[PDB]
Amino acid sequence: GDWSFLGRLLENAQEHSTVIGKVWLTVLFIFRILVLGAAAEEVWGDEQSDFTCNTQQPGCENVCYDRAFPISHVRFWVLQIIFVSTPTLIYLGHVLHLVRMEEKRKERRIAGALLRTYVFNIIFKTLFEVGFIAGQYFLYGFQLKPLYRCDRWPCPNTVDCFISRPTEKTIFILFMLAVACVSLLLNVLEIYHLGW
Amino acid sequence: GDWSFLGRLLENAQEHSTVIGKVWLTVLFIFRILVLGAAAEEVWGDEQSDFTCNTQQPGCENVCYDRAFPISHVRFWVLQIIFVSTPTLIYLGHVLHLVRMEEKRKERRIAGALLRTYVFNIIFKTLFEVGFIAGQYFLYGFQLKPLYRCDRWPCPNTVDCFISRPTEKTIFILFMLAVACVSLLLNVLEIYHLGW
Amino acid sequence: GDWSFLGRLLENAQEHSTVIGKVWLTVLFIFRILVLGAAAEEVWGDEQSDFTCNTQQPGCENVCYDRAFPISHVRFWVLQIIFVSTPTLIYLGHVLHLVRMEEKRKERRIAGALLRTYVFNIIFKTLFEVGFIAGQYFLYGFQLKPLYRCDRWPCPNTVDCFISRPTEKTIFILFMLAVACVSLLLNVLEIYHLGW
Amino acid sequence: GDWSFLGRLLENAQEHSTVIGKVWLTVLFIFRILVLGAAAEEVWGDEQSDFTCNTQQPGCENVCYDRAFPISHVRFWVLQIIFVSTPTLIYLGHVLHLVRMEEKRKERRIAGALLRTYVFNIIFKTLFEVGFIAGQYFLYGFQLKPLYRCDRWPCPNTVDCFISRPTEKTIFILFMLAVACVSLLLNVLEIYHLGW
Amino acid sequence: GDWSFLGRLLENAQEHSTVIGKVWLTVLFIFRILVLGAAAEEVWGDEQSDFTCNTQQPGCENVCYDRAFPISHVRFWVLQIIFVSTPTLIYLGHVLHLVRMEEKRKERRIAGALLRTYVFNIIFKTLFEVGFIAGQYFLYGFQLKPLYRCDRWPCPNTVDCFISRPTEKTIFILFMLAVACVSLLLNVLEIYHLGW
Amino acid sequence: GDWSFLGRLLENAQEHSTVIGKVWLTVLFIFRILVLGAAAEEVWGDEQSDFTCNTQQPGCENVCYDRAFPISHVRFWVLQIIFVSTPTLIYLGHVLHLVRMEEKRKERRIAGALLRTYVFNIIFKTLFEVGFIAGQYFLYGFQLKPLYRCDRWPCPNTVDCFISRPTEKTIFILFMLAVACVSLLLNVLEIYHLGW
Repeated sequence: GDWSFLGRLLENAQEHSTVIGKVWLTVLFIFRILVLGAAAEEVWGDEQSDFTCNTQQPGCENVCYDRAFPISHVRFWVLQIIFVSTPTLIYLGHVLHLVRMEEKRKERRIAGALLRTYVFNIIFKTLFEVGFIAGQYFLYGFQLKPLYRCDRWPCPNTVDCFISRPTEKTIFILFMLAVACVSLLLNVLEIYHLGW
Repeated sequence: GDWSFLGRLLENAQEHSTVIGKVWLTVLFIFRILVLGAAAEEVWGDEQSDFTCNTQQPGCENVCYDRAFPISHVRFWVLQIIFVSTPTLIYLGHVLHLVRMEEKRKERRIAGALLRTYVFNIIFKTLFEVGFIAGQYFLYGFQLKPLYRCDRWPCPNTVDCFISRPTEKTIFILFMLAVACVSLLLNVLEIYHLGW
Repeated sequence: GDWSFLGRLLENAQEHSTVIGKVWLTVLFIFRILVLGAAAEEVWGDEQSDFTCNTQQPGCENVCYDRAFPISHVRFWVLQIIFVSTPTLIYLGHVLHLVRMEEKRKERRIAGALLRTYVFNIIFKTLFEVGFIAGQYFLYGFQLKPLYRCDRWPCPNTVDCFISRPTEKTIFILFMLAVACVSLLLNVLEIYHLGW
Repeated sequence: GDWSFLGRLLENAQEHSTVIGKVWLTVLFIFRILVLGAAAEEVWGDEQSDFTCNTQQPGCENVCYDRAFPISHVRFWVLQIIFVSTPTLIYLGHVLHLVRMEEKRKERRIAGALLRTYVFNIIFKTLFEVGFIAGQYFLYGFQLKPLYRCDRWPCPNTVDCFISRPTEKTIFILFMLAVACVSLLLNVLEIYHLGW
Repeated sequence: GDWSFLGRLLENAQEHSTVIGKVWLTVLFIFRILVLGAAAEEVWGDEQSDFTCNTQQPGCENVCYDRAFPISHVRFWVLQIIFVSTPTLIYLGHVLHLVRMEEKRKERRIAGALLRTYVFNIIFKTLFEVGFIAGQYFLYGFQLKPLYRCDRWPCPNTVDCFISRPTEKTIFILFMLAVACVSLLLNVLEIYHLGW
Repeated sequence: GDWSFLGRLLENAQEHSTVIGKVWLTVLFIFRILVLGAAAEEVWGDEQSDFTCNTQQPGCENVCYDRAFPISHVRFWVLQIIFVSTPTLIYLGHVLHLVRMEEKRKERRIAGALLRTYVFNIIFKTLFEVGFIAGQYFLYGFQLKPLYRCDRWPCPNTVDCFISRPTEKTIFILFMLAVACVSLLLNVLEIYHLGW
């Protein structure tokens, strides 16, 4: 995963953002992207190769892994990172557009319409963070149990399947939840600093 | 996959493009290339190694995987990215050619022929996006089912084969479809902003 | 693991830090991050693939590895690196904030509030280093024995499981402990140089 | 595969090349190098690991894969890329040599000998492209069939072996052929634009 | 293994070092780091996966590999590189400290204390090189034999285990020994050039 | 394998080298380093994993691979590249030393001693290229046969072992031989251009 281009754009957003916004971006880079690439990806590397079911039925392990893990937590976190970054890019684009328009007018910061877009950016960021949190909760909860009981065809009756690294995965699930909640708190602080 | 050179050329196109065009390029970088490299490639990594068939026939799994997946979705998306980028490079080359010709004439933006080429770029982009969408539909549909029934020689009679990660793959198929459709909408908006 | 962004921010902190602080950062880069990426990650690469249990029970090896290693040492060290870096980033952010405020005031180092934040940075760094050391001790100790005895369900009775590379892992555990203790000594020297 | 150095030299050639030459280089970068690294290498990754023969004879699969695939298509394409790039480097070296000689003479573009070398570059490029095309044809054709029949010792009698991903490989074979033919057309256009 | 940061610091040391010191650094980069990353790491890649023991005893191969190879040669060489680099960083830090102090004094090379630190750097470098050489000798010798006889529990009686690539590993062991001895000679030449 | 640092130093040598020397360096970068990293490394990737022997004897495959391949061709080529580069670095160091001495004298190209060192560089380059060629010949010849007959203990009597990819490996052996011989011819041309 090469996050270079998103990083380069979000550092530009850092130049035009509030101090709390700069904190939020630093959290995104260090506590989400960096952890994901240095720690979590490895943890989940053997998610299917080390997933085992007590059965001689061909195809059962495939369908049972798929049912247990419709989307890997790491993929979900990648999507979450991209969506919570997107409004920042929208605001930065509006910034660059107004700067280029100003340069043109000359040939021939946060107030006004730019402040309205900034605050909308903070709102959409908040809603997307909340949505991904709640989706993670309703899909997986905040804990991975070692045992998964599977009755999906072709599996005969109910089969016992065993997860790879349930405890380490639970640790990182809770870590990422905490980081997301810190991000929400930062957004709320941005909207209370702007309000005040 | 190293997209550095294409990125460097498309950022140049960003300098000479319309605001909606800049949005389109940002979508290309963040929602297609970045997702492909950070999420999808991994999902499809074990497409054949985890593909299983209920048979003792040597060679059956090979032919059945090949019939089920004549071209992996990720390869198709790579090709799609390159073709929908190509017209942008054509327009940028015409731009650079006219700039160098202007420098020469001095030694010894979007209107005129450059606007005609820009609009042709938007047209070919649209047609290629549509073509890849329709091709994906007629080849795979927009869903991967866990079970694939295969009767290709040497397989005896009909054999049951099981896909790796059908649900995660379906999620990303639909995600990439949505991103492609957003790109089409952006192209249409470019041609309506230029028209108006 | 791409530590580029954290490195780029901590080199900025190096520009605004004390000489002992510069030593601390150099230790972080060379004796923790570099070792982790060049040596330790490889050592732990086959932590589960080479973990073996004397049993025919499906799922036992999974649960036994998970119980023996709730979180891999390398993941723990990654987290430790990030948390002991975080206060440095806080102090650097306060620095940049005051510099930007000074530039603004002009339009329209370690003393004062900046020295208070610096010393708080050294305090939190110390507490986090100590906390990770003590956590490592209470979780794993400072030695990995080849034999792990496991009675976790589904394992029948008690099962003998064997670790991958116990001795090399012990060497690197003790190396990382020594590096952490050197870091603590450096922090103490920072607070005694500032006191004097 | 790190193509950085060749890229850096060919972009210099881009600075001193004709517009059609610039198109040719862009095709080389985007439709050959980028595809090879982002798509094809992966397709061929399991060329031998997923190659299967219906036999209990030790060593047969090795010799049969070797006979079927004396050189992998991807290696052949790497060589082709390097050889069709080489004349460009020769011309660029002559350019730099004349520029340095001019600087020396001062201390103490395409006409003349430089145009003769340019046209020889286009000729050798054409001949090498044609040679690699014809070699690919006589070695493999333009299609990979799933079944390979092998009678090489130690294989007893004739053995049935099955290819990995024959259809995807055929798609990329034909794609690379088309790209090579487009390159030939571009060379011919360079020599007709220079002639006219 | 990403040696970028250590390289960047040691090139700074190159700017402030003696000609023989520059030779030493070049040897470090080309004959130790580059070889380690381009050749040796691969040789040792399958050190445990290809290590085989003639036994049906679960866990024996694990304990026997661990006893034969308490620390892989490549990890040892990484540590050696870092420790023999460390004094160079100390000297460079003293250099930068004196330069910054000089700039401060202005606001408000090798002689003196800087020469004393340089010579201490050469001394510690020598002692660390010697220590790693002697440690390698007492741990492994300068040759890896194909056969390792193991009686460690759970192995029943004495078991015959076979090493991966003993001869290639011996070649690289002797190569790295020779490079270390060349480094020692260079240090001795530095101290004799400084003495004279 | 990261050749960045050697490349950066050899491009400096390119700035101070003869035109034929520049050709030699370009050959080194494009036809040796680039091929090695983009093509050959992959070919040899499964050298031991796909090496098979017709035996039930534990340890025989290990010893037989080791006897057949005491050092992999790719490792040998890496060493060859480094040694044939080394004299270039020596000459470049002498160049930089004289330039720094000139700057010092001012404070307080190829003729003279610099030409003597240049010609010695060409001589050592030639001798090392010849030595590696002859060593490759006496060790492996210029062809890898599929069958290797092995009688090394523990193998009972004589065992038949089969090589991975003998034909592709032979192709690349002959390619690298041809490239080395071209390099020798270039050296001879350097010494005849200097002589004349």
